[PDB]
Amino acid sequence: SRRRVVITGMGMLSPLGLDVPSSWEGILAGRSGIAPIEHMDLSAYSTRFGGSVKGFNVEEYLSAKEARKLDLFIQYGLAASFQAVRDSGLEVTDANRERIGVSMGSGIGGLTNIENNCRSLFEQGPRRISPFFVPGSIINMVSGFLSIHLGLQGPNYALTTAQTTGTHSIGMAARNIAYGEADVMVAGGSEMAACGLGLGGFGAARALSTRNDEPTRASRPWDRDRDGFVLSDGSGALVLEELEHARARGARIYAELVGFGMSGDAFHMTAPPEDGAGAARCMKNALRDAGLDPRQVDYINAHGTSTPAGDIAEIAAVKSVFGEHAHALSMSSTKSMTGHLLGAAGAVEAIFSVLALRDQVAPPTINLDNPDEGCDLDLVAHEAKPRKIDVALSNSFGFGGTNGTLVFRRFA
Amino acid sequence: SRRRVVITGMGMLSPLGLDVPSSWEGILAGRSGIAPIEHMDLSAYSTRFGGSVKGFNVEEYLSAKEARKLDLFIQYGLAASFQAVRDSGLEVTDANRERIGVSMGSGIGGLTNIENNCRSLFEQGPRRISPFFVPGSIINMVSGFLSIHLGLQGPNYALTTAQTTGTHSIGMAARNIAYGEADVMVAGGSEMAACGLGLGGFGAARALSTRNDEPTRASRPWDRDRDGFVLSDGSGALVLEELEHARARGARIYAELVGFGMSGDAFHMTAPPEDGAGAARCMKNALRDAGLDPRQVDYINAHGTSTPAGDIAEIAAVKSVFGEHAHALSMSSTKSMTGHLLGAAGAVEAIFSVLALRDQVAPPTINLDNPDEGCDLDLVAHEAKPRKIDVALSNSFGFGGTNGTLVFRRFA
Ligand SMILES: C[C@H]1CCO[C@@H]1C(=O)Nc1cnns1
Repeated sequence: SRRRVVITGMGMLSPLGLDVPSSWEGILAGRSGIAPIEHMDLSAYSTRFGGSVKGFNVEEYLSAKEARKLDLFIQYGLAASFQAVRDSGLEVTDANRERIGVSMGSGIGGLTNIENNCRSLFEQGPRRISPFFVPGSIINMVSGFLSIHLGLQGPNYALTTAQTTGTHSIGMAARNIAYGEADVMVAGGSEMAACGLGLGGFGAARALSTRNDEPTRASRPWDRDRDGFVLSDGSGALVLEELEHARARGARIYAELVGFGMSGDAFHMTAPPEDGAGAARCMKNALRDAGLDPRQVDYINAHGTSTPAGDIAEIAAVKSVFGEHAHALSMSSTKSMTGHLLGAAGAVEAIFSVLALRDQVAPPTINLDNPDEGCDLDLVAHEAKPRKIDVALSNSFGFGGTNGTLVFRRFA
Repeated sequence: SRRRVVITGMGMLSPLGLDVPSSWEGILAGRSGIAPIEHMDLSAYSTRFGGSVKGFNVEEYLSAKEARKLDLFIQYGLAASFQAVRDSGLEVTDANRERIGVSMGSGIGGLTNIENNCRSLFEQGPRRISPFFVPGSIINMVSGFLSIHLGLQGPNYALTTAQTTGTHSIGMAARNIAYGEADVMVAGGSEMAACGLGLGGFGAARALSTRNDEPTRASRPWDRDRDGFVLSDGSGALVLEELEHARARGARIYAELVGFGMSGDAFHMTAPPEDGAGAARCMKNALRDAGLDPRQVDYINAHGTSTPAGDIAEIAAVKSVFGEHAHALSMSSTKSMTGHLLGAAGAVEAIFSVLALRDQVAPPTINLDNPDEGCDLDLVAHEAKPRKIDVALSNSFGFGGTNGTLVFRRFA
């Protein structure tokens, strides 16, 4: 048998806010976090906008000295992680520290740090590379530094599954608890790839919206005028906890994590198949994992990146999985507002899925002015929709055809 | 309920050979794969040698047209995975493709590729970044590309836990099979961090041996004259298989994976604790997971990186875990010959640990001329030691204080 896993703590940096409640306020108001990128000459780039974290103050979390050693993606990961642990009320002791672990991931990791040390290397040679280059850039250092700061001796690892990282991180952390490898996990992801290499690299593949005249309208999932995703920065962290452990200490429980699904498309390196067969197997895997019938699903936080082939694939996959219930559930893309946080996308979207359960509201898909051919589901166009939500899904479909689905249910 | 997991296939690129048997012959004969690096000018660097993969032909596996788009770490990952799958005898069909997944990891991933595209961005501009920069560089694309070429639709993911990556990838893939998430997994890791940023960054931290005048003698685990690790490239892949699934198809079984441990040190970003307390916790978890008396352990493939603090920490951990039996078992570091493959270290060493079981021989620790203070165990100095091996343990320890132990035993 399996132990039940609940959410007792959440943390976030997003383009909408420096914590969960500010971010969630933005989401329910349909506000965009997308804007031209500042303090960076993007003259030579086809995309000049994205979702930046605005007014982040790392000294709320770290000494200036410890922050100087760590890539922005690590700083953002630690910020969400510290918020989430604080939010949980959890007290680490010698009696429980071996039962508390971390799985914070990233899709792309330390590009900004890699960029600046490349500058040093090419200009002045290798003796100007920072001593903290490696440990300050590698993806497992959010898990590493958090475990050191809080004395966490439980399973300590990091996933990197591109745009699926946060969803897989939360899911596999839930498995650790369910099968008794840990009582508590801090799970999620962080990302900061709005450097030249990120904007340039995605730009070279012509994957990015180039709607530079109206950045806030760039991200328009399922709209006929969409022209690729918007690159965004930030982090999500959840405190995952065994139910009896949560009840014994009187924790506030936001919701229950009931289901986790994984699948591989085995199709293309960057493009999903048109019928979304892989996303369909992954959602079916997640519902079977949760012992739920597709009919019980009320809300889906779509991957919904605003790529032509991705958006249409997800519709095909929802209609395939849900049949005559596909129109009854509400499905929205909060990427319409946040843009695509890549490896942190699944983390902040799991948090939005949990908050949809708490507040009984489907977040909007903003900019959905002209649904495309066969995009005829309840996509929650323009404005938030209060409704009954007992069961919420969060999907992530990333490069390499790697898919994740989380299933959350109301707890009472 | 928890299923048993066996090894039915292995594959490798190492500094000692372009497959497993050629690499293993090198291990048993005490041959070094460490040499001055030829693929770049290192005159400005304080370390000018490492374990290069010699004479690698990507056209044994992939079209030149596809290989051109991929970092060497992905090429090396695919080579090893392809070897392991062929070696397994497994045939992928519509009946089983949903039950076969892949977990191939990396510590750093496509650093060469990111550096070269960084040079294009800085010298010319963003218009010269390869359209293949992202899918050709990010860590999850070994798993991605492998699933696309073989049609693997099972769990598809990648770990990045620095020098522990290979051990964690193999352990967590076993858990997937153990718990019914898959019946087959291709798991391990790949690394190619020998670019300017890699040799420069580890150099900046003064973590590397600078024995440039005698590179084959640089890697000297537990030797009093050791001065840091030797940086090495390559890949290890194993096919992990549910036992009854293996029995049902008449698979050749190399050995059984009976134990997996993880722990965090929660000590330091980069230094291990002198007492090996996190390594001891990790091995004890692994031995309890295997249902073993620690006196059943015959052979340990140590992390044994040839750092002053790392090597002594391991002795202390082994003495704390095994007490008087610490004097009866054999422990060696194959990093004495291969150098440190970082994220691939745990993958190649898991394979050496299985071959130690097949051939009943402890590989040597070469260059152990003057064992250091307290390094008084059977460290198999100089020469391979034929001996009874029923149970073999493989340890990895990484930046972030992240620990992994694998336990293998002979299968009857
Ligand atoms: C000893 C190894 C390497 C050369 O031949 C063997 C092999 O498996 N080759 C493969 C090619 N494609 N898939 S496997």
